[PDB]
Amino acid sequence: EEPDREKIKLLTQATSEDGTSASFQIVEEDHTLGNALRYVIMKNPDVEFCGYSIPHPSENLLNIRIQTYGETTAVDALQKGLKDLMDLCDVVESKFTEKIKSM
Amino acid sequence: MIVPVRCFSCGKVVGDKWESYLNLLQEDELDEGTALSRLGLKRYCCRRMILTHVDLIEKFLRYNPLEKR
Amino acid sequence: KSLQYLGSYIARAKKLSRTQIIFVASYLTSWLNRYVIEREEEVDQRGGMERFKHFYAAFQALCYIFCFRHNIFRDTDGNWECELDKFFQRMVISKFNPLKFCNENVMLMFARIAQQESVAYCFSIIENNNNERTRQQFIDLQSYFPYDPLFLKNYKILMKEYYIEWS
Amino acid sequence: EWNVEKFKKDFEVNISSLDAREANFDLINIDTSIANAFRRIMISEVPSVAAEYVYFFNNTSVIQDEVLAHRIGLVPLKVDPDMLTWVDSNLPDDEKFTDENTIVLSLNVKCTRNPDAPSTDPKELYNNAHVYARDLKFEPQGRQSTTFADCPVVPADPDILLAKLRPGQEISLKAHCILGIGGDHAKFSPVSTASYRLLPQINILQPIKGESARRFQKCFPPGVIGIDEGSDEAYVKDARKDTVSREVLRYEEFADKVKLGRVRNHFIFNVESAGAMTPEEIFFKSVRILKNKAEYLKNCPITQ
Amino acid sequence: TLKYICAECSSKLSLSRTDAVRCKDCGHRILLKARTKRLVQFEAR
Repeated sequence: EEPDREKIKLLTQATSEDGTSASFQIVEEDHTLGNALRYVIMKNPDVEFCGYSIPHPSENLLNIRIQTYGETTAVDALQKGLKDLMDLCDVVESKFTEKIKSM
Repeated sequence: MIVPVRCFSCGKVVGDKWESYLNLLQEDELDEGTALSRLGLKRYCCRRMILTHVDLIEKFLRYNPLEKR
Repeated sequence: KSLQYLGSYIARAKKLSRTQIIFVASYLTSWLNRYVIEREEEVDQRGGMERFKHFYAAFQALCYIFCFRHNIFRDTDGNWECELDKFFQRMVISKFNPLKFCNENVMLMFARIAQQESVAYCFSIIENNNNERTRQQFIDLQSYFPYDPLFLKNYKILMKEYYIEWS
Repeated sequence: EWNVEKFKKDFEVNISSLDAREANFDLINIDTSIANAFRRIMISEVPSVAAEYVYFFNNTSVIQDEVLAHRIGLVPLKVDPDMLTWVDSNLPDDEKFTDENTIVLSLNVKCTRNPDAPSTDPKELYNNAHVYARDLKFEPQGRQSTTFADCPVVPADPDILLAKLRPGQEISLKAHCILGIGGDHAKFSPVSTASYRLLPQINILQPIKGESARRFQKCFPPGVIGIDEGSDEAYVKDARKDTVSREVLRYEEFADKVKLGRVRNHFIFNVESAGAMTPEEIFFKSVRILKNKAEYLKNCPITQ
Repeated sequence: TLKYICAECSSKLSLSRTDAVRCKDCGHRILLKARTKRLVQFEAR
């Protein structure tokens, strides 16, 4: 089993050991996932702050920040931000196949 | 030079329609815009590639360095 | 590095006395309990866990004594030197979690020995690291065991008499 | 309060028209952040087959080496992906093209003068003066004697004008192909125009019947406003027939009797095609690439 | 075979050494080189 640990990196120069405040540095990304992920995280009511910022468009990096009220870390809020965006891309597709077949 | 393959802004393949305006005026014998309307002519974000193109490759080919005369 | 040099020295040496082993670990438990009064309530102030780099590398090097030299510590009855199911069993559940900040390999060796030796029960707490889990050059010292076996085929013929293997 | 169950009960898709090139389907009650990303992926991230490395063994005509090398890469090849696989540039030249990663093309044309009498049609006047795209011939490399037998690699519009020649001249080449993202170069782009437009909404305030209603008809696209009489004065037929010209918002009579807005979740995707794939299928590729991009972060552990 | 091109009459004539730099089907002086089948490679960018 071979992990690919380039794609996530929690910047510990911005993360408290409370876990409720952290800062993820994604690589190989852009506005494509970022706004789409951030919209999903902002529906979890325990998320007090969530925004993305591309640092510079020349290199393909990505920084998002998540702050929570407590009782959920940034990582337990990041995964549910990704766990729903999986399902939200299936509710689109399954609704979409059912409309092709009626023509 | 020759007609570009792809529309620059939009991206539709435009190596297709360069050839119907003699026959629009010899076989169809119209005026300009009536012949500039029918045959699949649709978007003035790429309808330019009819009006705008020059096709300077015809002026080069008369300078063949490989044929007698 | 010296404590890292010291930790893989004892358990990778065939020819020592069986009381030279003790005084090293006697002092090395003495320092960790000279450590209790001062910096074991300074934890929760505004800082980092990298303040105590000197501590966890020592407790790593102390765990590597017990990993491949534990039966020497066995007395007549089966008790331990200064009750190592009270010394370690405090520092298993201390306010550092030194089970987390030492090396992952040698702490895995510890609970997969302390299960079959009944000194600690820290496999639960290593399992209890789910969501919470200058670092890259701090891994690299904790994996530098200086007394690994020699791969070269010719000089270990001399060192087949002075050295304990992975067995 | 948002939950993904609640997204499912008010998300709709209206596939209005679906052609083999240019599909046009509506959406309901999805946020713009998701709906741009579907536009975002269909241009960049859906991969496609394109010519990459062009080996000219002989180029003699007037169109130069590097120009015609550029045009062949633009040629949309009617071959579905998930037949090839990617290249991997961490290994040298003789290992980089296999039977599995590279459609191999070649083109050989010589022109010579045909005896004809004239003021002369330059097809009749020279043999093979036009080099169309349908002269690019697939060469089967490796195991490609039956795995591309049903679908030989055909340029999706075989009438692309690659070159013009004269007698004496020739172009003798060999062009490899590859599978790649559109985010690198603009020849891998699997779509002509991936676009969504946001549905206009027109709000009238007063009754604007009568003679005025005829000047509310004509200040729009014609299939938008319908008049009957003062009975059924001026109803909105189609808010989709109208695009935003705002011709009505420069008049005095309708300076305030009508307002214009956008329905801020009802998208109208238009998805044209590149000729390689059906347009509804590349929309299926986009909605799973984002799911391929969603799982892959979840399947990635946080080290430092 | 290495040959060249007469610029004037368009007749492909080769050139050995200790020879006139001339055409021989016409009588022309300035004379240009043709190409043969040789591998050159390009990116399609």
